[PDB]
Amino acid sequence: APVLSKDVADIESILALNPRTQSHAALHSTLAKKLDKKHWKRNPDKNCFHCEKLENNFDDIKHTTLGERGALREAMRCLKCADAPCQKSCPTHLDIKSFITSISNKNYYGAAKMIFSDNPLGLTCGMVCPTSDLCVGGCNLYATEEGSINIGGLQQFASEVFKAMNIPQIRNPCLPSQEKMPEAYSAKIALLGAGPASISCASFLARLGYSDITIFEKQEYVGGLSTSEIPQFRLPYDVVNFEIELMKDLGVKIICGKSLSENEITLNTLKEEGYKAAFIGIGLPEPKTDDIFQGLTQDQGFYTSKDFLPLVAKSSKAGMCACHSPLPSIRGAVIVLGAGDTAFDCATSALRCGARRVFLVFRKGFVNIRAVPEEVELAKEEKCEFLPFLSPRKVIVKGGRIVAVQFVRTEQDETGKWNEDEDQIVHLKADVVISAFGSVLRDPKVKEALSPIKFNRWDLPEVDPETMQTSEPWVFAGGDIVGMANTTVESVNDGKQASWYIHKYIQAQYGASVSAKPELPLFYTPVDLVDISVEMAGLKFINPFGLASAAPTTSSSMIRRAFEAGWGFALTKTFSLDKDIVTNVSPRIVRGTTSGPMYGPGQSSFLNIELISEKTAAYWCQSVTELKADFPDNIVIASIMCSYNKNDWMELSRKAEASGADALELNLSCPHGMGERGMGLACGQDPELVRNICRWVRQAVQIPFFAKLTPNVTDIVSIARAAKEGGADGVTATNTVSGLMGLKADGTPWPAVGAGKRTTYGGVSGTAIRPIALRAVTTIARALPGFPILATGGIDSAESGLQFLHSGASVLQVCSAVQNQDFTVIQDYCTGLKALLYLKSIEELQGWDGQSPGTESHQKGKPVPRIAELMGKKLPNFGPYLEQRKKIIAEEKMRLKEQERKPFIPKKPIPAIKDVIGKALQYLGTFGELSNIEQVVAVIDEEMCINCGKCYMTCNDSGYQAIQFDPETHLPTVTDTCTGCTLCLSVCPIIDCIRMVSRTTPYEPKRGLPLA
Amino acid sequence: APVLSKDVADIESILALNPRTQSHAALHSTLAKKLDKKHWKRNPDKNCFHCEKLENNFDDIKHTTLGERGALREAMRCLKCADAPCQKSCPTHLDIKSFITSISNKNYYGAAKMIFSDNPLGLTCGMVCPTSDLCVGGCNLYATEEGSINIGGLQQFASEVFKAMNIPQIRNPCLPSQEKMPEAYSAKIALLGAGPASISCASFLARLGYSDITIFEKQEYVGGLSTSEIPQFRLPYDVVNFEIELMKDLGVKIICGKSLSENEITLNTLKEEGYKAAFIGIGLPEPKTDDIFQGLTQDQGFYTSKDFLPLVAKSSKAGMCACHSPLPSIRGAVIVLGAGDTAFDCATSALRCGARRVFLVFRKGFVNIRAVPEEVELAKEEKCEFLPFLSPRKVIVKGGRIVAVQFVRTEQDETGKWNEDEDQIVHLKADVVISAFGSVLRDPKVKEALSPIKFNRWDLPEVDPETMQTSEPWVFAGGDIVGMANTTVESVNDGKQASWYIHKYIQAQYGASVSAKPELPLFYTPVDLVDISVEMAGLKFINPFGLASAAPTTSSSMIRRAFEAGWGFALTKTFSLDKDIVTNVSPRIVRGTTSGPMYGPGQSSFLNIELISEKTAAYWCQSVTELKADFPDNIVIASIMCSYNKNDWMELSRKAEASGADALELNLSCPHGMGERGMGLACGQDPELVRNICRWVRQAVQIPFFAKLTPNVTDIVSIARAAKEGGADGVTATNTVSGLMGLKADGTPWPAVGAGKRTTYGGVSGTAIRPIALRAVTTIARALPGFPILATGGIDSAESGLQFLHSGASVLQVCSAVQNQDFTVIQDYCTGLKALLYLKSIEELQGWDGQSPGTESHQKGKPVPRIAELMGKKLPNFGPYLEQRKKIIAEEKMRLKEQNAAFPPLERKPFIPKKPIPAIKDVIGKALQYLGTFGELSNIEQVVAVIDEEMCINCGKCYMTCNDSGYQAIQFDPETHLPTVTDTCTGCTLCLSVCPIIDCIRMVSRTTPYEPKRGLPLA
Ligand code: SF4
Repeated sequence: APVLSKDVADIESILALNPRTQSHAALHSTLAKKLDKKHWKRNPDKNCFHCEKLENNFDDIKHTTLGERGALREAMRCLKCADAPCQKSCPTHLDIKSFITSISNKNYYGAAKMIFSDNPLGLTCGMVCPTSDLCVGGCNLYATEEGSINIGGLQQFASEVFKAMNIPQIRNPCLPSQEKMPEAYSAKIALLGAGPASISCASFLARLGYSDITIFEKQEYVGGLSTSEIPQFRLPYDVVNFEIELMKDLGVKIICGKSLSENEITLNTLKEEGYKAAFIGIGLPEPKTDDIFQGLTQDQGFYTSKDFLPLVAKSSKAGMCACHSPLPSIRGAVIVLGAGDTAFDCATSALRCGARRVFLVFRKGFVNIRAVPEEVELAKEEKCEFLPFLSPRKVIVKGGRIVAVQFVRTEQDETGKWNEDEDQIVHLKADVVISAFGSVLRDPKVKEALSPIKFNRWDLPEVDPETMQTSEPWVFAGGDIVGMANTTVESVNDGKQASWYIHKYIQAQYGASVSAKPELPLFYTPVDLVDISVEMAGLKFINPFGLASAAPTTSSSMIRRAFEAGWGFALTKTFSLDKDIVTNVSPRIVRGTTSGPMYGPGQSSFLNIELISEKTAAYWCQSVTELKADFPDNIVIASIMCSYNKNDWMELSRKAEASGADALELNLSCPHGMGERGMGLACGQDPELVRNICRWVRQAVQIPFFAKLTPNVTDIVSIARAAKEGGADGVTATNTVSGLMGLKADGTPWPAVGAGKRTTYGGVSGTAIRPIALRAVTTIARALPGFPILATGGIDSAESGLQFLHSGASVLQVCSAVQNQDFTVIQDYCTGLKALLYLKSIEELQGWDGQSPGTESHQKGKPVPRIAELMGKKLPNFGPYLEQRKKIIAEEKMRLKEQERKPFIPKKPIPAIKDVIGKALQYLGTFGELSNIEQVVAVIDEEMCINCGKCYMTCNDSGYQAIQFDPETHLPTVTDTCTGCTLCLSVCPIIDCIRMVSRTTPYEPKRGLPLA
Repeated sequence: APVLSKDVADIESILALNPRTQSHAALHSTLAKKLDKKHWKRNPDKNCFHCEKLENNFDDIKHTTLGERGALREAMRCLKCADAPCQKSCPTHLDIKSFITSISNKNYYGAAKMIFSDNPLGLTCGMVCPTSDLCVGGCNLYATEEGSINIGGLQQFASEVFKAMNIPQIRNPCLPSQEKMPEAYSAKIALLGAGPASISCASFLARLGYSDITIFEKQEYVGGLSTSEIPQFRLPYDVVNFEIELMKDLGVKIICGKSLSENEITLNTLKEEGYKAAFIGIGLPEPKTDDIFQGLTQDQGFYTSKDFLPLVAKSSKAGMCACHSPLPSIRGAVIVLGAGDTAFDCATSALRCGARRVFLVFRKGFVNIRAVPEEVELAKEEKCEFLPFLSPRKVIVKGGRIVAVQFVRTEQDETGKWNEDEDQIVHLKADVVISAFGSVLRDPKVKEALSPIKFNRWDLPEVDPETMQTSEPWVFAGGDIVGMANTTVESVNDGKQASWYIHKYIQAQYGASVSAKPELPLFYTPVDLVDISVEMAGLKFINPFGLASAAPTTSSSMIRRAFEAGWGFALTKTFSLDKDIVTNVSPRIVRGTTSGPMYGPGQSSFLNIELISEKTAAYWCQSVTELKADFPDNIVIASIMCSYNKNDWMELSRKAEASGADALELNLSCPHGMGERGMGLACGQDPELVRNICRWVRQAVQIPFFAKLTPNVTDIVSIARAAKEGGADGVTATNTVSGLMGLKADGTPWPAVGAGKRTTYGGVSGTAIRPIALRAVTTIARALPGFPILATGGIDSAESGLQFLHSGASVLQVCSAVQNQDFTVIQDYCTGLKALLYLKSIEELQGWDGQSPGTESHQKGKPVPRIAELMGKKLPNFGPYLEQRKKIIAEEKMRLKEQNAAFPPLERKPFIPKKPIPAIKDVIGKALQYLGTFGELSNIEQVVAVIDEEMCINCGKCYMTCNDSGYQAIQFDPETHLPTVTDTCTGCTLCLSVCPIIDCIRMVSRTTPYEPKRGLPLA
């Protein structure tokens, strides 16, 4: 027989690139290396002076954009800090900790809800906020080598997913009905300008219940600068439209073609028409001009940022204007005057118009550029040239068009004063000139319409910085027009701030007062109306999430705070009779080593050698009475433990019952410590003992009680059944897994107690034991149908919680997830579960896995271009191949240059918790019930691949050597020797890059040698 | 009574900053926000035009420097790619995949060994390589939002730890003894210039066995440009000294004060003195000059990069020159001409000398700067000004001092040609001028000493690009002198490339030939001599690592490659008699969800519903015969399974024994599939059945055999004991844990088989089950002392392997770690175990935890300054506090400058084992002494948490865990965000467990009387 233990020529060939440790140092001349380097190049070449062509290319260029894979990693990395400095550094005070936590838990709805609650333009800001100067600038992770969290990108991702869900906004469900609202709320309100500031202000007013809000916009388009000037390649117009419609869901009206101006709309005309309040958010409508450009027109090649950017926007933003205008024909050398952030958008936009070269010329130095670094970077990588210390003086015109610009050198002296030497003239060539000197409010017709409000020295309407109120009580202003805000988020905040005092003003005009403490409503949608209550063993839970008997329930004061946060129920730490009082050792709770040396947020497990509660039964019983008195709707379950003694169990259970506990939990599963005292596992591993203890309790009390089972047994069903036979109303599955978390290199354990550095087997908790808990819950559910199960073991999100519900559990206990964070996670779990149930009724989102959209082919989270000349060309994203892709993409843009949002409606009833419990059991069975004829094979999407070769290595040393890994393109190809083991898909770093599909060829197992 | 379920005022107060979900939108005016922002500011202010004072500040400014915490995260993130593009993009071809894998496995020694094997200046390069234009430029992770891997920083970290280990280099232990080396190896070899190129060349020649190698260096210092010009704030001189000493460990000699010149050393004098070969690595010793600077001196304020940088270096690098060197007094405006990478080091160095302002003036545009971006950024963040399109023409001097420089405008025409308008003159003020136009070789006395080698039109010695050989057969050249290399790493490669052909040349001169395939030796140290063999049940294992019976052993051809890679032993996939032939389903192996939505490298677990081998017993038995025939020293264990039938077990075991297997493994633990056919989990949970099966096998065969136990039982010791009573020679602990990995939101499972999307309980493997496996191994070891244990369950490194050895196991089976990577991990496991055993004999490194140094107070991996005026000042690293810290640090630098206290020497000495290196047999079971009952633990030796404020990153996680999961014992300052553990601490240890900074929080003995809180008094 051939040499069986040896690879034939063909396999040896397929394994050519499989890693093998070298026995000697490598030998490759410096010349050979220089010639080989360019083939694998991924990033920009520092020696390349050009860059691809960007004409008519408006694809997203943001470095912060994230796909799901990337967002999940970055969200998990976030420390989710207390009193977070990032939130303090956010103009709209977004609870960054909460929304990022929701993202890491895959609860995109909850994340978006939190974002929009404080920022009505959440998506826009996620995309355009100059974070390095705001939230990200204060991020604690800046103190790590990996750096600060990409907050903007994460905000953008959650908001994008929400937008894709097509869920509308609704008024707070707690507000009185429309007709029951006081008369004051029907007061006519007017807002001028449809920009971030007015959109924000009108949104909050609408949240408060005002039913007659109207925004008067001068232009035919809405959104202000977010629409008219911010480039499409930074902020898609589609985003603006999304946020505008969300506002309209609250009844806000918008009327375009209406301007604030003398003989148009004025404060007087509004007052005479009955309007009770007005908000001014018209921004700075005019370009800051300069003498030297007088008479210059566009025909000659001159523009101000106010002239240029809107032209590019109208041409590149579909939906902005009814008319499809041409892209400004910019050819030759372009000069952008100024170093502000607007100048850089002019420079980058110029390139899209066909500019051959773009020069940014400013009167100060490089160090004086005050534009956000991230913005400056975009212009720099697109090869814009920078010319410092030059002040414009003349725009030389010859032939009816600009041919150059004359400058004069500038310089700083000692005192730090700037001088411009008039003798040193500079001649710069240029076919087009764009001034980006800023914007202002000059139009006398407009200023006049604001009479008689007071203006300050800046020639801008004066307002109280806290109330946003002008000299005229009923008139407020905010945004660019006030001159303080420098960003979209600050403008949104101005409108937000104003909304509260406009509310206060209006209510007072009707003789009504408002709360002393500001109460702007949060953001709501129909998802928030979803009922997640559940009944079990005769008990009613407002939600299925509760605190397990553990460290988070060390004290009853903590349970009170958990209930105040919103937890449906809670277990007391396990307590006992005075004679069984315990004393803990220290250290006793350590982090898991189950997922490597990863510290901080999201520990994959914990190990503890803690005993039951150190507090007395008297303390616990009095505490339960207090808790039930103050929180009658929150379920309190008393966890108790006794040795194998009938009188003790009856005494303690009755004492607990008399205190008012809704139910009891019998701790028959402590994996350490209590066992030596004749309790815990010893009693919980023997069906007979479990049965008798339950009988003793059943006979002692009338309230329901549940037996908490240990997973450390051969057959957990036998003890679950014993509990049922004994009279238990259900079982809690499960307690911690017995284990040893590890040793230091010197052999000592952790935890290590005392000078002797001793330890004992502890209990493992967390996500690392979830597979064990899920198996336990499902086996019990299948064996004892209908028998109440309280799940516990690795529940850290609505998503994982739903898994246990589907597995047969009715309620969900949590410990480790709280130890990893805090009690506020309940907000995430509830909004998350509501969203998951809501989405099950949306027919158009059935291709989604929970809150996750179906993964689309992408690279760096950005969708891959669907150009015919690119598909199936084996062009990886590196080296000469990358160069070809760019050439094809640019070509496509030139070719293209040559050529309604509706909410989804539930088409079926939203399921209730009772409708989903146990629905997964139908898929579970024996191995024999699985089909061995319906085989699958792996198929790789070459467009999503990042060429790492992990699929290849896993199949080579852990599989069937079925993958070909190209030595030039580093692209893998699954051949037909694939057996569908699925390991390659399991190790792939790109989510859904590899998928398992039905095998079309006949499957035949490899026997190595024929059978007889 | 008081309301027990309520927090008293004091606690409510301590909980002030504890997170609580808001019921309404927040309200904070834009003005209020603007005023609050600066208090929490971490990064540079885009509105601030001046960077803190840097006079005499030579602290590390590299953004790529990593501490252990950061290195482990970045190493774990690396994809560890096949045929890695980063390696292809590295001039020395470092096996980046391997060394980063070693780092993620905490095997810093193995990482360093791999690095130095291909690059003798591994640490230097890690710190200075312009990676964006090299290795990192080709990193696949560039295609992800998080970006490319910080390869240089990881290389630097591993190399730094190795440096701290103070382990010397030794010649390959396989080379013949010195006296038995052929005469050819005693040939006198000479190298000119002690720079990267010569150091590399001499190192490899020494590795090959040459015993008479001498480097002649012109200056009194060694290291070349790494020493004389690269700033101390980018490359500490002691890094250079470290690498020089490693080279000297191989006998290489260095003689300073000897120059290659017409007056001293020439090719002719060397030839007449008997030298058989020479390597020229003198670089480009002279500055590129320009007529307009004729006559200008330092006194007036003029310097070339060649004049300036060496002065700053001699003054800031302790150990470079023994004499005292005054820091160049540079005050006023400084002009650096040029935009090359040297210009930027001149600019940043000028600031350290006292420059008030530094301007970089270049004749082309910003887009034309060809210096690596990372270098440009350093100058930019330190506020250096940039002036483009300006070409120097005249230097104005008054009072014997420079006062200005005259330039002329430049620009490109439509043809791409550069022009300089002579009419547009520019007057720029300046007190100091530094030209950084490059370097060259012009000295006729030096060029003459190279006669008669041929020079090319670049006026540089001509060499064959592949052999590095000049027109004179015995003379080779490399590095800057050749004009191709632009980096330290390329210069190192030039010397590396030349060493092989110099070797070939010399051998040929003695009538000997060399292998057709280049065989430059790897890097070796005494650690490599450590014996990691072990004996168990009469079997001899060359190393304790082996492949578990699993996917990695699906085919015997895979086992062959694993043995070729170096694995000590391997198990065949479990096989059975023909009548019990199985057929797998698909999908059947999925990634674990045990550590969240983290994909790619290092999955924390896998779940499988795979059955035993689909290949026949005939295939397996023939395969074992073949494997044992070709690898007699590698242990092969045949895994077999039968239903509860005596004849079957005896038939199969005998068939396996006859094939030549060293031993057998009885699979009595498959947690799924086989149970239905009456095997695996069925028979392995009952002590009686286990005992009988072992008895049947014991009487059927004579070779040793082990029972593979399942962890899915109440008492694993009962099964293990049953196996021992049945005659088993040992047990394998353990097989996979029974579980369900999860469901999709629609309720369907994964894996899901068929259109019905069905599944069944599978087996969990990987690090997620290690706690269960460790417990199993320790409990069996304590109950049955001396009984052989083969460990399996989450072993993915030498470190984790050592934990199982310490727990009682003799050998280590691996599966998931290979599924997560490949067979080469064996190299990491072996070097790692050798290092861990070696370190146990080094007395001066007892404060280390294995290969991990004790954690020093740091921020971003950089040691915190020990200035008195900073300690205990509650100055966090943000906002106005950060401003204060910088002010204090700058003052300290000025204070240290006034001292002119000639820097202390530098004597590097190797640590010597002061006790025998333990063998595997000496560590087995050594951890059992610390294990016991809960009652054996002391409840009087309590501890409390103590936080090092200097390492804290102010996240408040310790605060939040103690609040909602602890005892509300931590105060979190609302202004500094600094936590303080109070006396109410109970030492639960949760805060330390969730802290993101390794060792920021430590548990220390409680000094106050500990008293449990009862809530209510006892009666
Ligand atoms: S050891 Fe425990 S009681 Fe002490 S400050 Fe840390 S979480 Fe709180």
